[PDB]
This record gives sequence, structure tokens and C-alpha cells, in this order.
Amino acid sequence: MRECISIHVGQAGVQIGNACWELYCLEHGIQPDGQMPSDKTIGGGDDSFNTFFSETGAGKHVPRAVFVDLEPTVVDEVRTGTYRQLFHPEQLITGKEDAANNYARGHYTIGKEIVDLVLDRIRKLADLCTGLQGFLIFHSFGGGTGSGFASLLMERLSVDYGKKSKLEFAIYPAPQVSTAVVEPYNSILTTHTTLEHSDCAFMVDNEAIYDICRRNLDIERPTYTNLNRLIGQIVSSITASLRFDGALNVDLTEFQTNLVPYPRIHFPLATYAPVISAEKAYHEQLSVAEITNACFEPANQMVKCDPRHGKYMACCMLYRGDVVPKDVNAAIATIKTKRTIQFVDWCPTGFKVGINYQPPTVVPGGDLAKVQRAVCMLSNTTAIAEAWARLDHKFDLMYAKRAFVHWYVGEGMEEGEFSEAREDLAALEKDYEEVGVDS
Amino acid sequence: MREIVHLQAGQCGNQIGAKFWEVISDEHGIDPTGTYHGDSDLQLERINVYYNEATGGKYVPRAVLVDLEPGTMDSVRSGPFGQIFRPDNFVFGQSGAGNNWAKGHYTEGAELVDSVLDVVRKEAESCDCLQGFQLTHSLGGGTGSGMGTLLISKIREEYPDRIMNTFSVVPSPKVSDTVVEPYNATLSVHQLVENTDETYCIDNEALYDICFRTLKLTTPTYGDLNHLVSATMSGVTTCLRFPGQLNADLRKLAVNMVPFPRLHFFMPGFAPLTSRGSQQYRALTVPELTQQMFDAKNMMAACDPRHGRYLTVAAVFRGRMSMKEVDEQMLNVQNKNSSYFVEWIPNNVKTAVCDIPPRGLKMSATFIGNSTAIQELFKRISEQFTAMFRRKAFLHWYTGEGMDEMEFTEAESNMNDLVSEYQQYQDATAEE
Amino acid sequence: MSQRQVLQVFEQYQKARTQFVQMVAELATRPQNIETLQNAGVMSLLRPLLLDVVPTIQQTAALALGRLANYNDDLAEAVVKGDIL
Amino acid sequence: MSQRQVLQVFEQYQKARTQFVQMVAELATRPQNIETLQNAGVMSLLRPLLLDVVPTIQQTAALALGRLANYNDDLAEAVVKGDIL
Repeated sequence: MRECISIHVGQAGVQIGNACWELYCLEHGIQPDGQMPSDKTIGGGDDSFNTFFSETGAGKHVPRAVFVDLEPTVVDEVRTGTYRQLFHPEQLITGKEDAANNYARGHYTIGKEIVDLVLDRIRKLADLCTGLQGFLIFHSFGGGTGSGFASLLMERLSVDYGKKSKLEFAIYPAPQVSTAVVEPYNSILTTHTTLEHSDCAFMVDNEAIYDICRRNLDIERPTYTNLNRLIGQIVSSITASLRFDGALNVDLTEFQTNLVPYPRIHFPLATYAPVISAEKAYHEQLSVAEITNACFEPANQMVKCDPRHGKYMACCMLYRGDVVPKDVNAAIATIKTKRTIQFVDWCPTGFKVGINYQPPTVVPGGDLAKVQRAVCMLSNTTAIAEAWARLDHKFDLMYAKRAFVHWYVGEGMEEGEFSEAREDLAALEKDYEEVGVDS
Repeated sequence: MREIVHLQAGQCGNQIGAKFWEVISDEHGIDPTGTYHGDSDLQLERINVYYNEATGGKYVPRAVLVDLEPGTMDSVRSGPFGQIFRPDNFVFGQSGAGNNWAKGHYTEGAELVDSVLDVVRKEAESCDCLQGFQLTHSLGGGTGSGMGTLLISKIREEYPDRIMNTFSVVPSPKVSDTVVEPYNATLSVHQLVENTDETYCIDNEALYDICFRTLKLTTPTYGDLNHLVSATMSGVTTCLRFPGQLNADLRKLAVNMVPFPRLHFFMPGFAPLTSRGSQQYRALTVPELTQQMFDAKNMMAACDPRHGRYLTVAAVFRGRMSMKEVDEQMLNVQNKNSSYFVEWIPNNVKTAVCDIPPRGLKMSATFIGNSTAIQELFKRISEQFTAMFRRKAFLHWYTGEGMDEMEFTEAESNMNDLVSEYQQYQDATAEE
Repeated sequence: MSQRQVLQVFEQYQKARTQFVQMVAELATRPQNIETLQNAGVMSLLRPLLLDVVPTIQQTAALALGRLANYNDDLAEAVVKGDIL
Repeated sequence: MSQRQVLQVFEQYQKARTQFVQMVAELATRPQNIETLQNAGVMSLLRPLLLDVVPTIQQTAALALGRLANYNDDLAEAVVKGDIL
């Protein structure tokens, strides 16, 4: 039935998958051992856990995910954790040499060595499943493991399965802050692969996360744990109608069909709400209209872009928790008449209604409070094209005198791809502005 | 004997059908188990129209649930009355429609269609003689709109001598649920006007407004709308379910209500829509019912009938009042409101009173009319479809399925022809 | 289903060219992209466009070849040099 | 717009090539397939397999057809019925 396979490439992908799995186990009452030892006082678990987990003959739950990494240090770090009794060691493939923010080695001399192993793993996982809809590929553009290895694997997955949905989730190199220097070098190569060989791609960054946490959660020393928690909550909200039901169930296909207006424009803008701390959720009356209006605020966007620079074409609306349809109708009536929000002169309306009866849960030790209902937004606008413009500018000003290119030449690749990627990005941007231009 | 076969399509269609089944079971006195717990008189003779005679008097429903997603059967089965239906009729696929009419019709409409044809032919041969088939679906998705029209076409092709009535849900630019909804509406209207006897218009926004401003509900949800549409269809079908003095049937209205085959749409409506604090302060009489069946405020349309001229009117009553009041009311209405109906056709109102009052309410009356108010919906749908099709947005998805784009061209050509016909019949002048 | 897919794939390439053609009913009016694609002796690639199976395709493939030939002397002589006459 | 048109035309040309070759090679192995291709009405649609200009399409196709028409008078006569001869 509604079952999907998650793919985790790189340290970021592995930790994001860990956060997602732990969120799923805490929200479904799944114990870290893998059994149901709660024989005295029950606390839930009688639901449809088949979407992600599996039920054995002895009552065991086996995760359905792919934890691959070229560096073994992350695999060792996860292995010594408290959840080592949940997954299987065959699912965490180590490696001798890693990419570590390099596309050349991780795409030719490193990623091409372990192909059959992961292919057999994913084939076995797919055979163990009955109904397959899409995939959850978690990687990063800055990380060499999450860029070269991810590209080469998805290129084979696309040609091996055309009828299945291919999603994408990674991290965007912020124009202001960054972790490494060669991030644009891997990004300019991964964008072409994710554009000409995938169906949908979700693009997020970290500076917006830092801004929203310091503004709402009010923390002075942030950490990656809350960053992963936010992404896990976003993913759970996206795939909410699959594990459970509601008034209007919205499956992966149901929203993916409309979220893609064109084969070239498939980069939605995600926005989660409410992103608040414990104290920010007590003396605050929360309704649907206010949070829906706040979702369009650029400060609450995970991508640093002003929506007023461009306009919207396609919008995907979701909900999770005790939400009343009258509030949704009132919010839609309010936003359709707002002059601040810009939209194309041809599409008068577009959005979805996903009613989820199950309210979001909390985690002991996290920062999220007990909120009666949640909301997530996936819109499509041309105002986000500035990020590609800045990335192209940076690549051009780094490519004039060929900085840190001799390494890639020595590793083995054809230099014309830089020109190919540059011209492909230029054409894609041109298409974006052509679409953004009305009559 | 004379029975009606009921069909299901779409998750919204499934839920409204389940609500209707629950309503009729409660009204006719059926326990959730499956036996009979009624105490009335006419609830045993003609009860076989929707049920089937079996051993131990355990009547079974007659409805086939067609869906592409397995997630609806579990929801509709877990209810207080989901264990009484036929699990064999729950024919669901493995892949969802994704709100795609073309993909559902092509992919999920070839290998799954044979089973539903087999079960419906088995049900048809199980009975002696039938009249028509009722299908409740919504155009908001690839499940109801993609499959119902196909099943409709097939049943017309196999049994042309049958009534084809449906209660599909019309879209609204104000309240949307699908980005490609105009495309699906445009594709479905072609089959609705080509291969369908009659069609009733259903809008959710108008029902929401009606309940908010008259019922004054705290937290209105889809359950209230399902209750309202179930009561609407119950008032529609009581002409045959519960015979009275002046009984009617679906084909008689279908002939007397439809001047031309290309215009078969209607405008349903129920009279007593009051608030909770107003149920104990009301005057049960004829002129009140007439005013609530004539005004646009009570009507469940997301439009204004006052912008055009009334074409045909059918007033179906359900109670014990008289006959003179109805004719005098319609006469004085036609005399006064002369500029609201077609002057070339006198006596555009049809009288129908059911002597059997409903269960739980004493006086009830529904409104089935075809007024000149859908033209605005038609023209706005045509405009939005033209705007979408100009630059060909959201079209690669349909193109990849295999079907071409000429279908949209012919659909919009038929759309323009139909609207031209509608507006040149709106001004039905007497002479030059 | 295999035999039905036999028929289906044959008719699918058939209707694929049919649709290219019912589009070039209006695509042929635009010469700049015609030349952009054409520069590499693609008159040879338009040679099999008469090898075009049923009336549903040929019918407007001719309407294509027409506006293809209007653009200059050379494209009207291409039906000669391409041995398409 | 005609450039992307010709692109799509030629990737569908190539998928037609691959599908035609694979299916002609596959469906020419069993006698019941011979009789079905006789009765399925394939050959009016398989007429392009001796018509088009593609080398690999036609070579694999007509070799399988030589396998196909070998089993019986039936398939070879339906080849006439498909107006391929």
C-alpha cells in the first residue's frame, strides 16, 4: 500500500534520517528495542505502521531506509548510539575513502566502486514492499558524498524506475554564511542532475533556520539537533495523510501532480508553522487565519527571498491537527483578496485541503510545545530565482581564472561540463523569467 | 420489481453515499446490525427498491463503491454502519488518481473497469426490471470524475433504456481544491452533455454560506453538507419510495423538466433550513414554504437566479396540507414575478405532494428547478480554461499519458457552442 | 496483453507522429526554429516524413512540408536535393 | 519551438526503434503467438516494419517475421491482409 523507501546519503542525510526515524518511533509509541514491551500500561501503537515500519512474525519492526556514507566515522557514531538494536548492520554501508566536499572522486573514483551493493540493497527493500509511490532521498549539495554519490545513484534509479516518484531534499549554500569554499563547485554540477533527471526538488538553507530560531525560539547558542527536528517535523507534516487518514487524504501523487507546473520549474517553497518554543505557545491564541497569513511572511520562509519581487503560480496547502473547515474557507477568502500577495494574472486560485485528525505530538527534551494544529505550505514563485542568479555569479567569478580546478582535471573529468552546467542554468533562469512575465 | 441501482465514485461521493445510506436506514427503521427495527407501514412494501430480500429478513444495500485508493474503504467501513454493505462491491485499485482525469481514465480505467462492469451486470440480472442508475460523485479529482463518466457511458451503451441521474459537485473559483480543476471540469462537462440523461449541480461554498448565515452552526464540517445532500436526495426519491396522492418518478421529471437534451442541469434546494433556537418558534404553513423555495437566499447555488429567466420549475412536497394553496401560490407568483420566468411558456411550475411525511420532521418540501443562473459558472469556467490553455500550463502531465491536446480544443469548442446556445435562449423573445 | 501492446506500440508511434503533425499544422508557420533544427542537413531527417504510415499523419505532414518550402528558394529546392519530390 | 519539437520527435523515433525491435524479437517464438498475430490484426500496424527507413527496426522485425510467417499459411496470408506485401 502507501509505502515508501527513504535514502540517506552523507552525514547530513544520515542524521536527518535518524531524526525522522526517532520522531516516528516516539510519535507511534515504537520502543527502541523493536518490540512492544508495554504489557502493563499501554500508550498507543494500534495504528497503520506499515507505511514505514514492517511487522514480523514475532512482532518486530524493521526500518525501511538506506543509510549509506563514504566515510565510516558517521556510521560508527550512529552504531554506538542507543538505537543500534533497531535497524540492521547491513543497512549501514561503510567505506574506505570518502569525498568530503568533492564531486570528482565521489562521482568517478569513489562512488563507482560501491554500486552493486547498494543496488542489491534497494532492490531487496523494494521487493519486500508491495506498494511503492515515491522515494525520500536525503543528501546535501555542499557534501561531496551527498552530491556525487547521490547523483550517480539517482541517475540509475531514474532509468530503473520511471513510474515511481522521485523526490529530493538537501541543504542550500547560504549566500551570506557557508561551511566550505567549493560548495558552488558541487552545487553547479548537482543542479543539472537534479533538474534534467528528477521530478521535484526541495531546497532549504540554514541561515533562515537560525533567524527563525533566534526570533521565535529565542536561543543564543543553537545546535544541529533543533535544525534536524524542524526538518523532521516538516517531513512528517508532508507525509501525514499516508500513515493516518482524515477528512481529505492527500497522498504523495495527489500533491506532486499539481506541485509541478512545468518539467523545468519544480522547486517549491516550503514553510512550516507554527515554529515556536514552549513559552511561545502558552499565552498565544492560535487560529488558522493568523498562521496562514504568517506563512506568507518572508521572515518565516526557510529560503531568504522576498515574495513581493515575483508572484505565485501554483500553491499547495496542507494541515495537520484539529482544524475546522470554516476557518480554512475564511482564510482562503482573506488571502484571495490581499493586495500585498502577488500572483499571476491567469491562475485565480490553487491550493489543497489536507485535513489530518491526528494532532502533532511532542518530544521530551525538544523545543517544540504542544500545539493543537500545524500547517505547512508548498508554493511556487519566481522570486526564488535570485538564488540561482547569485550561484551563477559566484561560479562565473570563480571560473574566470579556474580556482581549484586543476584538482578536478587531475581526478578525471571533462572541463566543458562547467560550461554546459553554466549554459543550462542560464537557460533555466531565462525560462523562469519568461514564465514570471505576464501578458 | 421496479428497483433502482445505486453507484458510487470518488471519496466525496463515497462519503455522501454512506451518509445517504445511514439517513435512509435511520428513517426506514434499520438497526446497524442488518435486521429490521421499524414500526411504520410503507416501510415494508416498497423497501426492496434500495434493499434486497434475503433470509432472516436481513435486507442488504444495493450500491457499488468504485475507488482508486484503498484508504477510503477502511474509513467508510469503520463507521457505525460500514459493516452492513457488501465488501465485494468495494472495488479499489493499488495506485491513486493524483487528481488526474486523463491518467485515471487511461491507466486506472482499463484493468479495473472489467470487475465493476461484471458486478453491475450481476446486480442488474439479479432483479426483474429496473428504471435507472444513481451515481453520486464529485468532479474534484480523478476518482469520481475520471471513472463515473466512463461507467455512465458504458451503462448507456449497454442499457440505453435507463435513467441517468447524478449529483456531481460543481467547482468554484472562490473555494478550490485542485490546481488543474478547470481542466478536469472541462473534460467532464463534455461527457456530461454528450452521454448523460440529467445532472444536478452541487456546490460546497453555497452550502457553507447557507449554514453559516441561517443554521448558525458553531463548527460546520463536511458531515453537515453530507446530511443536507442526503436529505435533498431523500426528498427527491420519496416520490417513488413513499407513494402518496400525486406520485411522480425520475423519468417523468426528466422529460417534463428538460426542454432540450443539451441543457439537462438543475438547481436543487430544501425549504426548512432554520437555526437551533428557531425550531420551537416557526409557523408551519404554505406561503412560508413558498417564500423559502422561491428566494435565492435559501437556494444552494453559488450564483443568482435573478440574473436570468426561469425555464422550468418543479415543487415536490412531502406532508399533509392541501392542493389549492400550491396552485394559488404559483398563480400569484407568475402574475407578480412576471419578468423572472419565460413568458412564452405559461405554467412552468409542476405540482407534487407526497402524502407520507418524513421521519423526524413533519413538513418537508424540496425544490427542483432549472433557472437561468448557471451561465455565469459556465462562462467563468470557459474563461479560466482559455487562460490556462493559452500558454499551456500544467499540460505536460496529460501529454505524458498519451492523449493529445486536440481534446481540449474540441472540449472548449463545445463549451463555447453550449454557452452561446444558453445565452441566446436566455432572451427567449416572443417574436421579432 | 502482449499482443495488445504490439498493436498499441505500433499505433503509439503512429499517433506520436500524428500529433507532431497536427501540431505542425501551426508549427510550420515559424521558420527560425525550423532553420535552427535544419542546419545539420536535417532535410535528410525530413526525408522519412513521407514514410508516414496512415492518412492521419501524412495529411498535415504535407501542410508542414508546405510552409517548410515557402521560406526561400533553397528550401523549395531542398525537396529536389533531398530527393523528396 | 520547432527545435524541441524535433527533439521530442526523435526521442520518440528512438523509443519506437527500441520497442519495435524488442517486441518483434520476443513475439516470434511461440506458435500461439503466431496465430494471435494472425488474428490480432497486427499487420496493418506492422506494415511500417517493412516500410520505415530504420535499419535495426526492419532487420530485427523482418527476421522475426520470417520466423513468424514460417509456422503457418495463416500469419503469412494475414501479412497480405495487412497490405504489407
